[PDB]
Amino acid sequence: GKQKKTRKYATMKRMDPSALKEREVPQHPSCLFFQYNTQLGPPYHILVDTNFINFSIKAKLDLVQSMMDCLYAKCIPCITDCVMAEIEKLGQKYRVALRIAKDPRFERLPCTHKGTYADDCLVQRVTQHKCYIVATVDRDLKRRIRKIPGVPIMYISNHRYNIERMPDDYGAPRF
Amino acid sequence: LPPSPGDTSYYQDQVDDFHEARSRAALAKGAKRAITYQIAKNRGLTPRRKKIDRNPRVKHREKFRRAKIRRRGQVREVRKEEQRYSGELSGIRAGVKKSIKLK
Amino acid sequence: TAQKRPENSLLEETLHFDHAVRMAPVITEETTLQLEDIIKQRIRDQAW
Amino acid sequence: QLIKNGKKITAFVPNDGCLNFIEENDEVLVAGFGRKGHAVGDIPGVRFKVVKVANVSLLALYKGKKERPR
Amino acid sequence: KEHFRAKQKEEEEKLKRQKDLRKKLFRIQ
Amino acid sequence: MLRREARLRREYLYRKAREEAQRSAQERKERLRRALEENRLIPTELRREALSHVDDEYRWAGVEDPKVMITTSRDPSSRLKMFAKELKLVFPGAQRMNRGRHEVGALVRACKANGVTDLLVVHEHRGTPVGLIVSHLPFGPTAYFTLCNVVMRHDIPDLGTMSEAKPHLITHGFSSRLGKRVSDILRYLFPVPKDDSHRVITFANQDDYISFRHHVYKKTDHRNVELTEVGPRFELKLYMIRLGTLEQEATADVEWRWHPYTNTARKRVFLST
Amino acid sequence: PQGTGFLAIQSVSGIMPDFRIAATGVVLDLDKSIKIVKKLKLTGFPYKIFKNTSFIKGMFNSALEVAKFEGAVIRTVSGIRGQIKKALRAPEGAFRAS
Ligand SMILES: [Mg+2]
Ligand SMILES: [Mg+2]
Ligand SMILES: [Mg+2]
Ligand SMILES: [Mg+2]
Ligand SMILES: [Mg+2]
Ligand SMILES: [Zn+2]
Repeated sequence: GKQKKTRKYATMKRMDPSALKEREVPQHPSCLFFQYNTQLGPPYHILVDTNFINFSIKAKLDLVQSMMDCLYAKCIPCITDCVMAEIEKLGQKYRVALRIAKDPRFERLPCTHKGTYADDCLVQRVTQHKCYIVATVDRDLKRRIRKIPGVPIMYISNHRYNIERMPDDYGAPRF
Repeated sequence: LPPSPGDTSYYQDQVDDFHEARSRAALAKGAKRAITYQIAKNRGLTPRRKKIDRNPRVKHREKFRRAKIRRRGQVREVRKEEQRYSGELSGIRAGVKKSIKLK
Repeated sequence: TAQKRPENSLLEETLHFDHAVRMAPVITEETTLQLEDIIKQRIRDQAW
Repeated sequence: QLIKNGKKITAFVPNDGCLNFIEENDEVLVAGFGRKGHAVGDIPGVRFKVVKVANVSLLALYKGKKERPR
Repeated sequence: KEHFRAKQKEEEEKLKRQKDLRKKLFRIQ
Repeated sequence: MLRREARLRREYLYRKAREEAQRSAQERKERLRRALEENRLIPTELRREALSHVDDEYRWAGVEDPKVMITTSRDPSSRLKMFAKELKLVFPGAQRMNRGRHEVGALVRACKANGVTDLLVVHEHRGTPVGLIVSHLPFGPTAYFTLCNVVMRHDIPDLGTMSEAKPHLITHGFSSRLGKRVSDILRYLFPVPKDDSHRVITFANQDDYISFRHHVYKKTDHRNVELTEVGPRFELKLYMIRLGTLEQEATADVEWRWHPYTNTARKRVFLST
Repeated sequence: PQGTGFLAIQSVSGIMPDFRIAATGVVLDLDKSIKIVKKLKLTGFPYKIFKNTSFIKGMFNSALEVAKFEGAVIRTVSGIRGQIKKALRAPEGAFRAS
């Protein structure tokens, strides 16, 4: 369809000594013990990407239940305004994903950005706070997150959820 | 459009530039026989290792001690006011900004 | 060194050593005959 | 030359100086090599290595822990 | 200087297999 | 002419530099390609490296005859004066000039002013010629030779007089790129001959030693030709080529030089492949 | 015959506390000539220096000695490589080297 054609078109276009010395050097976060995140706690806040929701529907996986199976802990999925906007732009064909996203257990958090691009918004939140887990199946987004220290990545492998850089994985699939 | 008058290419072509670059680089450059301990334990050519490697528990103890030293470069350790405040004991830098921007 | 050795001792010792460069060629009649044969052929073929 | 089938193959000796322990017409044990790949400075197309001579491991002979029986 | 060398060592490791080395040399050719 | 000559030199060196760069690129591509096609092994140094044919100075060889000047070192010996006299007869149209208290740079400026194409200088040791320098005057290359086995016509009695006609040229044994470069310098010293000329001058390369032979042939009958050797006989060994004139040792670059202290210098040759 | 082992002892008489077997090996080859060689270095010192060319004394004691070794490869302790060129006249063994 031309929805497919417009999508591939969009993705193609996507790619003196007296003066005081001043410089912005952000401080290393105190939460991290080298590469280990100590303040990441058993209540996990997980930032869900838009394509993560759709592939969970294809794999017949409930969102909250499958995350609990992976971690054996209480998990709080989080939805940004950027991600919610992209689901709405998909249309009536993706109405099932839209209903799932508006779930009272989910955490609805605001964002005041310029633009709707949700990969940029999710990277910015990761840089600021270091308390989230990122759940996505997008490959280039996962490459960007891997450059940021102390942030685990949740993804779908076979018909189960999997986690990437988390020491307290416990009930996670083996290879 | 021609370049700026101060530029050397304003009055030099590629031939002059080739020769001047070479010249600039050159100028800028200027009754019982018991067996011995060696026989009893045929150690042979075994790599020599430090005494710390002998005990794995104390080897891990030194690794933790060094790791806290290396962490001091990244992050500042919390300390109490066990003496009356008398200054920083180092400089106060006024141009370095460590805050995290929220956007 | 030369002090420890007797006079002219190495002429009978037959030691082994390395020569630095290739020696100059020696001229003989056989080389002359071979070289003139090359000239004669090119005269016959008119190859200049 | 393998005793079982008579084929002639080329194998690696692990280290130079283990060649001194091996003589001609000796009996050696051969294992596979190179399924993972070939390192820098290794000749491609050789898929075997020498492990034992006279049922003694080459590392034990090299380290001076055992002597080769004749 | 040591930091610069260690970065190149990772690239040297990033093609240390025999087939990997022959891979680029056809590609650079 | 100080300003004009400097401009022509710079553009000549500029064009020469570009030609060398593009040829060096070809060798790196060629040597890299043949190595993998063999598939034998990859040298580690090869891994580190991977990760206007006609010479510019010889515009005017065919249009006009060359003009050759021959001189010697200061205070020449008796036999050196004979050798320079014989070389004049070998080269058609050559001239021989007395070297008095003439500065080397003063000779070059006079030769350039009067349109002399090439300049030859010969040295001697105990009355036997030992060195020869060939210079192409309009900022052409300078080649340095050493002489090995010199036999003069003056030594040989009752030879007579030579034909002095324009001779045919034979070049043999020069196969490498340097050998092609060397044979060009020797060949352009001579004018274009006639088809019916019976004078032959030969340059034969054998293990980096060049033999000079001079002959005249007569055809008594078909398929049989008789050779009578005339003229001087000597060997040449190149050891240096410089881009500038012989007034420019201290500034000219070295195109090629012989390195005898190299670990493999003994078993290597450069004029043949 | 080749391929037979052998054993080395220093003294069969007397008793010593230590291990008495000195060495072990195998027989490889039989011949009538040994062909074994030893390294011999002839040493000299410079006494007159002209840039690359230097005059060397002490290596030889006569002009006949230098003539036999003309063109031979020589080097310094520092690693600079050279060549023998000709024999001089005033010291009997001195020669010229580049
Ligand atoms: Mg996206
Ligand atoms: Mg223990
Ligand atoms: Mg005079
Ligand atoms: Mg003189
Ligand atoms: Mg005067
Ligand atoms: Zn946003």
